[PDB]
Amino acid sequence: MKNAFFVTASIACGKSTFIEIANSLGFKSISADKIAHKILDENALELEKIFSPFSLKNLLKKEKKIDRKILGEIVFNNKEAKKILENFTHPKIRAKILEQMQILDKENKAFFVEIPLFFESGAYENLGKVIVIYTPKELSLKRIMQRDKLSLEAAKARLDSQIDIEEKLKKADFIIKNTNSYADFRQECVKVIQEISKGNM
Amino acid sequence: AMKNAFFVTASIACGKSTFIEIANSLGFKSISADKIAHKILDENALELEKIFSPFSLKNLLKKEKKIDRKILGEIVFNNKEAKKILENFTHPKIRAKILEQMQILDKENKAFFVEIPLFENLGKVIVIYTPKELSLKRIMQRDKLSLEAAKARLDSQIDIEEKLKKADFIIKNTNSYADFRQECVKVIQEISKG
Amino acid sequence: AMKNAFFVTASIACGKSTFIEIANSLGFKSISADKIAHKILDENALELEKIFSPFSLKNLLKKEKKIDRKILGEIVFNNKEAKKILENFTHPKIRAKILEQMQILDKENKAFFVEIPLFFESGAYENLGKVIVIYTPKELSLKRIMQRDKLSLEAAKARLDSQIDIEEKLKKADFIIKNTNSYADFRQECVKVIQEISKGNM
Amino acid sequence: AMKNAFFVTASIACGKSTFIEIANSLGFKSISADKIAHKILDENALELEKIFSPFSLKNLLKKEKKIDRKILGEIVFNNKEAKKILENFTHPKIRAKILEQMQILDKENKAFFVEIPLFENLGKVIVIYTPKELSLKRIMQRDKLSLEAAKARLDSQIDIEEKLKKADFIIKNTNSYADFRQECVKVIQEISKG
Repeated sequence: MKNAFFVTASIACGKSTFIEIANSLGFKSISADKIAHKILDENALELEKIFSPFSLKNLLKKEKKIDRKILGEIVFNNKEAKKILENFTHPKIRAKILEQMQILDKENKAFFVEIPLFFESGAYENLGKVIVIYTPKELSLKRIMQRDKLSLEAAKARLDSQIDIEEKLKKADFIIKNTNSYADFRQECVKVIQEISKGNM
Repeated sequence: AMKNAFFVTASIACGKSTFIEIANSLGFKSISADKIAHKILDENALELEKIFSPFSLKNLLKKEKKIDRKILGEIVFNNKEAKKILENFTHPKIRAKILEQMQILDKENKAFFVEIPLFENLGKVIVIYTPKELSLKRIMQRDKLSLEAAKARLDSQIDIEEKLKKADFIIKNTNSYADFRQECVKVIQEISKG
Repeated sequence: AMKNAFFVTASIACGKSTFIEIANSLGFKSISADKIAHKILDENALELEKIFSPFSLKNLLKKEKKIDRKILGEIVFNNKEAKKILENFTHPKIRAKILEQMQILDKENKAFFVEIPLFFESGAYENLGKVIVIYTPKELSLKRIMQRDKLSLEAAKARLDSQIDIEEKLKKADFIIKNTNSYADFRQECVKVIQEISKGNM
Repeated sequence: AMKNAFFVTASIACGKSTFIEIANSLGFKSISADKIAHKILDENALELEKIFSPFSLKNLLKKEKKIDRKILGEIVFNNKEAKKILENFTHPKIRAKILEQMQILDKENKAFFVEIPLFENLGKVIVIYTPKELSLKRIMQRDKLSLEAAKARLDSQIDIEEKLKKADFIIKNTNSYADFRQECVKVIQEISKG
């Protein structure tokens, strides 16, 4: 598809701000996150059957709404549980996303799919062009311990993620740098959408 | 080995917990991997807020610096990197905590029971056993599951069968609950004389 | 992207090599993924010695800028860090050399076959061309594997898991050649498909 | 739990082997993860050929029904599935033998050294330390590695650094070999009485 523009981001707030802006300028946005969530609610009753032997704490919260707090404990506690939920959810997530992305490509106006950087349900780099809002960060262990004031284990944790973020840029189509002030980052999203808006991208 | 340590594994969840509750009610101490993990997350709540606050636009602390396990589960759900980053931070701490806790209890010269993490030469083994045709087809059609989901479940079933081999005690989690309950006490009684 | 490219992969090794023996005889070009892979280790023999020598007291280099593949495999089997480095070292080199030799034969405008191990690593090759899986169905029953194949629980588990994974991989094949019956019958089928391809009919 | 168990881990491989050699010459036994694994492979050669014969046209067994470890690396190299199957089958048996062995030597009431597997609240920790500017940038240029490769290396470096915190013996891997050796012997004498 041709009007498909994923928007993902090294920091979660970049993701959303660009989405706030594209919206006002008369463009439409799908939220991969809202979709995934929607999935868990529509299959409540099968989810309870599948996951209930894993706990005594009931999975259904009310009238066919799934207890997410409980489900996330179950998968965190239980590697079998974790693989079953993954495989149960991937096809459904993939399928819904891909459904709505054909609803709008045909509508022939550029559209944006807002999606977390390491979202699992497929390899979406095929479907459209990817926009990654990247904030480059220090990859030095010591400087993060001193900066954000952390133990080694927590700095390890933070550093491994920033290193894994930078790798993902090899998969991007458009990178918007986000190293300067809020209002300044803002205009750059504005500029980009415009270029998309006249077939320049 | 480690003298008084007993690991409990069950085919179904509610077997385990029935055993461990009964053992508790008869004065025996137990360690819960799930509960260890839970305290680890609160014990590290602030660290986690900084590691994981760029992933979401929601506050990861709920009130009085405790961690929101709803939100952490959301940030983690369907995210390869957040799963990995959390696992790698927490799993080490969980392992150590367990081992630390095993050693203490062992020094009290009374049998105690460790619920094996679902994230052993070290002690003796009790498996709470519920027979099952170890069959991918049965699992798929009974439980209504895909191919790879069923294999996850099947591999857990095979893991228990493996343990049946050198189990020091096997407790059949039969169709009669009340029976199975008294199958537990007799084991615990036999454990207590040694 | 390439029209003349066919991946040949198999649920068991002889399935793949027979379809290739027959494809060659019928005059079509094949490249081997594992051969290309093996040659990457030798072309980068000096750099690998530097990177991996700190994991062993032994020598990686066997003779004249050649890699002792026995030792290197012991290193990566014994060391998680070595394994990841090797994977990241080789993957892009394998990927560009495979994609080097497939753009040669695609413009050469005759059908060709990339022999490849079913779970090969160095990229997602499904998007480059068409995938031919030679499949031999199996009973996904633990107990029937211990009997027939005379194995312990543990080894049966391994065998069963791999079979399950194999079936998973078909969800991404374009063309599945069954392989349940005799040798002879399997060979005929290869020829029927290679022909159907030969006409550009497939 | 095991009073006599000492775990050795080093920043570079040769620090670890020097120290173990010196400890072996002074009469202290040692457990090699790498050797245990080696023995598991030969122990299970028959089953391994049956698991792995569908991956390769080659013979996986040598004369004297020994495993062919060249051929098994060829089948596993760049094959995600063969790796997983091999790791899943062997790793448990390796871990069990490590502990089975640890427990036997600890009954001899003599200090012994466990070479930590590179594929620890059960004993004491000896870290054989070679300081390093724990920087990804330095690792990529000093070692000629890409982003993810240097990451794997860096991560290993941080794991050594995590164990500096509570280690019982830290031995600097100086720039003199000779003295580093002397650093080893004092430690081992230190350990020999207490």
